[PDB]
Amino acid sequence: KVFGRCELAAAMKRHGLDNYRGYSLGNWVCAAKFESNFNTQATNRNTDGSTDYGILQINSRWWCNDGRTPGSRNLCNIPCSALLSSDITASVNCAKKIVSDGNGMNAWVAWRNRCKGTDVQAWIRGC
Ligand SMILES: [Cl-]
Ligand SMILES: [Cl-]
Ligand SMILES: [Cl-]
Ligand SMILES: [Pt+2]
Ligand SMILES: [Pt+2]
Ligand SMILES: [Pt+2]
Ligand SMILES: [Pt+2]
Repeated sequence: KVFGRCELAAAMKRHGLDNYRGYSLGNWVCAAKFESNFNTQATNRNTDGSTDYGILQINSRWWCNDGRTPGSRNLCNIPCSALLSSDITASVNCAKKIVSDGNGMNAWVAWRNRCKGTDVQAWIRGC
């Protein structure tokens, strides 16, 4: 599924991301835009043996288990394929875990580089 920004915003809001750990909804929508272009099926297979999965490009070393990544921690306790679902619940739940495990949103390189310090509210404006 490729979400619209407003539809994603509403779905993220239903799962409690607005203001989750002090990060406004627009931050999360902006992170998704630049990580995956709102595509739930996005994958980026890295040279280090890991792969980034789904709408938030969550990595298989620390966060989800794809079975094939060295050093797997599976801190989200999920198979990475769950992060490729049409519904975003598993991605959102793991994103919240990533923050809960001592990370800011700077854990997402696209967030740091493309959303941090910007007008993130543009991404929910008009929704
Ligand atoms: Cl959730
Ligand atoms: Cl929930
Ligand atoms: Cl693995
Ligand atoms: Pt939902
Ligand atoms: Pt929901
Ligand atoms: Pt939820
Ligand atoms: Pt739900």
